[PDB]
Amino acid sequence: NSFYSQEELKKIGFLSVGKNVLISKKASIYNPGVISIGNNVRIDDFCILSGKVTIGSYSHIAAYTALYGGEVGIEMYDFANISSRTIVYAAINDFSGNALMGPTIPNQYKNVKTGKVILKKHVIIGAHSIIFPNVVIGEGVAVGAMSMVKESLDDWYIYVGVPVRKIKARKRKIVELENEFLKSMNS
Amino acid sequence: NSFYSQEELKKIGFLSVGKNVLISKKASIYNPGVISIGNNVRIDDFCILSGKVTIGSYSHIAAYTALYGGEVGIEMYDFANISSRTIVYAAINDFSGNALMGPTIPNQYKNVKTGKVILKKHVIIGAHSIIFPNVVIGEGVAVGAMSMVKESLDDWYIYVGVPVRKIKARKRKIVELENEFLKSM
Amino acid sequence: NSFYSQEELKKIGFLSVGKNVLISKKASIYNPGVISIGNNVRIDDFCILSGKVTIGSYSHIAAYTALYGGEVGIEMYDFANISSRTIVYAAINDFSGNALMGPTIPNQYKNVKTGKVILKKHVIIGAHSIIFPNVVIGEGVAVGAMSMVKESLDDWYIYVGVPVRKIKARKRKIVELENEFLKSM
Ligand SMILES: CC(C)(COP(=O)(O)OP(=O)(O)OC[C@H]1O[C@@H](n2cnc3c(N)ncnc32)[C@H](O)[C@@H]1OP(=O)(O)O)[C@@H](O)C(=O)NCCC(=O)NCCS
Ligand SMILES: CC(C)(COP(=O)(O)OP(=O)(O)OC[C@H]1O[C@@H](n2cnc3c(N)ncnc32)[C@H](O)[C@@H]1OP(=O)(O)O)[C@@H](O)C(=O)NCCC(=O)NCCS
Ligand SMILES: CC(C)(COP(=O)(O)OP(=O)(O)OC[C@H]1O[C@@H](n2cnc3c(N)ncnc32)[C@H](O)[C@@H]1OP(=O)(O)O)[C@@H](O)C(=O)NCCC(=O)NCCS
Ligand SMILES: Cc1cn([C@H]2C[C@H](O)[C@@H](COP(=O)(O)OP(=O)(O)O)O2)c(=O)[nH]c1=O
Ligand SMILES: Cc1cn([C@H]2C[C@H](O)[C@@H](COP(=O)(O)OP(=O)(O)O)O2)c(=O)[nH]c1=O
Ligand SMILES: Cc1cn([C@H]2C[C@H](O)[C@@H](COP(=O)(O)OP(=O)(O)O)O2)c(=O)[nH]c1=O
Ligand SMILES: [Cl-]
Repeated sequence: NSFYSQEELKKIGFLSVGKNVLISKKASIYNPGVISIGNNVRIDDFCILSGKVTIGSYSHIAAYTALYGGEVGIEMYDFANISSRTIVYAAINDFSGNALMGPTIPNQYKNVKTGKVILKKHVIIGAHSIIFPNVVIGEGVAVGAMSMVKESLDDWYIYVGVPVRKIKARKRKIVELENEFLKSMNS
Repeated sequence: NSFYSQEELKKIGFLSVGKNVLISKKASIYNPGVISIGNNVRIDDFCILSGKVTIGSYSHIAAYTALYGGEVGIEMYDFANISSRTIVYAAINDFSGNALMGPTIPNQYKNVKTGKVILKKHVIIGAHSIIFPNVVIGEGVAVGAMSMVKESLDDWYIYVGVPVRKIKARKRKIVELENEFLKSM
Repeated sequence: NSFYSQEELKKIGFLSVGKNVLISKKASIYNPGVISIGNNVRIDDFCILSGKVTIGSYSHIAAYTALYGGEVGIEMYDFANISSRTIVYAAINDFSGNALMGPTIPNQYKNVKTGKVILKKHVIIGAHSIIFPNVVIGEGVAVGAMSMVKESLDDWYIYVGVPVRKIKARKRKIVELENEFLKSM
C-alpha cells in the first residue's frame, strides 16, 4: 500500500482529519487548510483534492478522482463514495463563446459558473463520471459509470448517461443496513 | 523514459516476470506477489495493478490503465493490448440500494459481485473503456474507445457503445501476421 | 502547488518555452527537445506530453491530459485550452484486424494511422475527450465533455457525442474579448 502514516498526516495540515483516514502518498492535496475529513476514509492514488472540500465518514474516493472545490466547495455526507476517474467541479468556465477561458486569463473577461456541489448520504458515483457545479446529488442516488451530471438529482434514484436520465428507483435497504452497522458499533 | 532497469524489476518480486518488460516507475503495483508477466510487455505511467493479474506476452497496457484483479484475477493472453485510461474490474459493489458500499465497510453488509476477467489473444481494448467482472473477451475482439462491457464477448467482432453492441466482424489477417512474425525469430 | 520554478524549466531542455509557464512536477515530459511552449501556459498533475508538441500562449492543459505528439506532432494555437483527462493522439494503430498492434511489435506488421493534429485559436476541449490523428479542430470550436473526434471540425461550432456531432454555433464574442484583453496589455 501507499498511504500516509498518522505521523505523516497530522503534518499535512488539514482543517480537520478524523481517524482511520487512509490517503495515498501519490494523491495531490492542494490547500488542505480548507479541507475537512471525517473517519474511515480512503483516498487512492492520483486523486487531486483542491480548494474547499468536506468529506464525512465511510467514504472511498477511488483512484484518479479530482475534486475541485475552488471556493464554494464540495461536500460529501456520510456513506457517499466516488468511483475511479471521476471529476467533480465546483466551478467551470462558460463554453458558449461569451467568455475567454481558464487560469491563464483575468477574471473580468470570463464568465465562471460556480456553485456548491453536494453529495448526500449513500450517494454512489460510478466510474469515469462528471459532476458539474451547483448540483445537489440527492440522498441515495446512484449514478452510473460514464455519467455526466449538470443538474440536481432527486433522492433515491438511479441515473445513467450523458447527460444522465432517471432510469429507476434506488432501493432503501441500504438505510436498514446503515442502522445495523452503527449498532454493531454500539454495545 | 521512465522504466525500471531489469535489475530493479527483480526487486519487485512478481510471481514471475519475463524478458524485455518495461514498466514505468510511475505505475503503482500492489501485491506483486500474485502478478505474473510474460515477455515483451510495456506498462506506462500512472497505471495501477492490484491483486491478481496475469499478463502473457506482446502486450502493452497504456498510461492510466487500472487493473483491479482482486482475488479472482484478470488474465490477458498473448498479443492482447489495452489503451489508455481503461479500468478492468474483477470485483464491483452492488449499486441497487440493496447493499452498503466499498472498502470502508464489513463484508456482511455488502453484496460484492466477483468473477474472473479474461482477454484472449489479440484482444484490443480502446481508450477510456471499462470492463466489469466475469467477462470473457473472445479472441480477436476489438472494443471501441469509451465503451463499457458487462457481458462476455463473441470472438473476432468489433464492439462499441455504453454498454457495447456488436457492430461488425473483425478481419483475421492478423492470424497470418502472427504466424509470419513468429516465424522470423 | 506542484510547479517547476522558472529555474528548473530551463534545465528541462524544451525546444522553446516562454514566460509565466507553470508545469506540474507531477507531469511526465518525454523528448522535451521537440516540445515548445509560448507564454502563460499551465500544465497540471499527471499530464503526459510525449514526442512532438507545440503549444502557443494562454493555454491550460488540465490534469491527466495525454498528448502523444509522435513524430508528426500536435500543435495548439493561442487561447486553446484542454480540459482534464483528455487524450490527443497524433498516431494510432489500426483496429480492423489487418495489423498487429502497439510498441511491443515491429513496424512492418502494423498499420499505423498518423497525421498532425491542430487545435486552432480559442478551441476548448471538454473533459474526458479523445482526439484522433490527422484532424484540425476549427478556430473557435468547443467540444463537449466525453466526446470523441475522428475528423476535422468546422470553425465556430459546439460539437458533442461519440463521435461528435454539431449541435450549435459557438458565439464569436470571444474575439472581441481577445482584442480587448490584448489592447489592455
Ligand atoms: C448503472 C448500473 C448500476 C445499472 O445497471 P443495471 O441496474 O444492471 O441496469 P441495466 O444494465 O439493465 O440497464 C438499464 C438501462 O440503462 C442503460 N445503462 C446501464 N448502465 C449504463 C451506463 N453506465 N451508461 C448509460 N446507460 C446505461 C442500459 O442500456 C439499459 O438501457 P435500456 O433499458 O434503455 O435498454 C450499471 O450499468 C453501472 O453503470 N455500474 C457502474 C459500476 C461502477 O462504476 N463501479 C465501480 C466499482 S465499485
Ligand atoms: C471502434 C472503431 C475502430 C470503430 O470505427 P470504424 O471501424 O472506423 O467504423 P465507423 O467509424 O464507421 O463506425 C460505425 C458505427 O459505430 C459508431 N462508433 C464508432 N466508434 C464508436 C465508439 N467508440 N463508441 C460508440 N460508437 C462508435 C459510429 O457512430 C457508427 O455508428 P452508426 O452505425 O450508428 O453510424 C473506432 O471508432 C474506435 O473506437 N477506435 C478506438 C481507438 C483507440 O482507442 N485507440 C488507442 C490508440 S492505439
Ligand atoms: C457541451 C456543453 C457546453 C453543452 O451545454 P449546453 O450548451 O448547455 O447544451 P444543452 O445541455 O442544452 O444540450 C444540447 C444537446 O446536447 C446534448 N449534450 C450536451 N452536452 C453533451 C455531451 N457532453 N455529450 C453528449 N451530448 C451532450 C444534450 O443532451 C442536448 O441534446 P438534445 O438537443 O438532443 O436534447 C456542455 O454540455 C459540456 O459538455 N460541457 C463540458 C464542460 C467541461 O468539460 N469542463 C471542464 C472544466 S472548465
Ligand atoms: C487501488 C489502491 C490500492 N492500494 C493498496 C491498499 C490495499 O490494501 C491494496 C488492495 O487494493 P484495492 O484494489 O483497493 O483492494 P480492496 O478493494 O481489497 O481494498 O492495495 C493503494 O495503496 N492505493 C491504491 O490506490
Ligand atoms: C507514454 C510513455 C512514454 N515513455 C517513454 C518511453 C517511450 O519509448 C517514449 C515514447 O513513448 P510514446 O510517446 O507512447 O511513443 P510510442 O507510441 O512510439 O511508444 O517515451 C515513458 O517512459 N512512459 C510513458 O508513460
Ligand atoms: C489541479 C492542480 C492544482 N495545482 C495547484 C496550483 C493552483 O494554484 C491550485 C489550485 O488550482 P485550481 O483548483 O485549478 O483553481 P484556480 O484556477 O482557482 O487556481 O493548486 C497544481 O499545482 N497542480 C495541479 O494539477
Ligand atoms: Cl485518468
